[PDB]
Amino acid sequence: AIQSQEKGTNQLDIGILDTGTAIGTTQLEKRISYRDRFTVPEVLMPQQ
Amino acid sequence: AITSVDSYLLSEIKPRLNTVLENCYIIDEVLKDFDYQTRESFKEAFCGKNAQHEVTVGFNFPKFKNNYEAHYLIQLGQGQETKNSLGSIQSSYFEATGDTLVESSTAIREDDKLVFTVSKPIGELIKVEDIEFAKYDNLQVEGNKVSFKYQTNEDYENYNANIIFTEKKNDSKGLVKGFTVEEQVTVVGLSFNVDVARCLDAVLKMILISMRDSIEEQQTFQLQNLSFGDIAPIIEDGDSMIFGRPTIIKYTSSLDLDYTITQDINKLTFKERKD
Repeated sequence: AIQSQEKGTNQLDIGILDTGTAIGTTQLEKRISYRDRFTVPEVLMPQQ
Repeated sequence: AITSVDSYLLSEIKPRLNTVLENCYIIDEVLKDFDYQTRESFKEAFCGKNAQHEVTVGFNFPKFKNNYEAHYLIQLGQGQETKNSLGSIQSSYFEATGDTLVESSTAIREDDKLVFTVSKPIGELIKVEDIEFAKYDNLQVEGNKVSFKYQTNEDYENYNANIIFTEKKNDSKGLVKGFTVEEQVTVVGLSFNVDVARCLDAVLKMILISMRDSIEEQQTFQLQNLSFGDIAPIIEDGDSMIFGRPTIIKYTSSLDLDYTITQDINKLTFKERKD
């Protein structure tokens, strides 16, 4: 499960940057670790 | 001649950086002091003609996303006026002159003279490579081409010379009014890998060293000084930090404007008086 998904944009001298918070909730017995990675094939995101 | 330091920096950096990254020998010479690991990783990533990864350079505040694997970032910085001349006078010219050009030109035979052709007319001839024309050669410039006596020099009919000269714009004359400006420009390399940033900074230093032989900054942007900042995390809000080490470059240039003169004396009216 995933919630609060945010595409926070910061415009800076280096350029634009995409960073935001998304809150997720797992199943039982699963022990996630720091800097684990997830990918959602179903959901597509537009970029230019 | 108003000076745009940023554009000059970009134009000098891009082809020179590409050429430096083209070959491995120069890069190995540059990165002699670095360890094997970082040196070889950078060479694998960026060095070579067939490199898959590539660096980029551009100005600050681009509305588009900018590649943060390896990039050179420029911003204009401060400026100050340091020295002035009397009446703000810098120089006087009889013929309007533009930029200083260097052109290769093979010698040619003309019925009385050996000559070199050039792309554009000549306002003033500074130097011909490895030549010191004497009175006998009677060096003369006639618009596009420069010429010297055929007979005693006939061994050199195809001399592969090159020429440093100046463009001609107009026959008018005027005064140069302006001052000197001491300007600071900031350059920083960006990379999420700190070692890549270090190597990028070293390459930047080398190309700055190499630039000092360039005609334009030899004539326009003397007194180059450098200053380096500390390695700092540029951004922390991403999934991974951006690391960069800003560098400050200083230059001295003469902002000036040509003030034309329409007064030309060609007659004299020396007459006495009576009482």
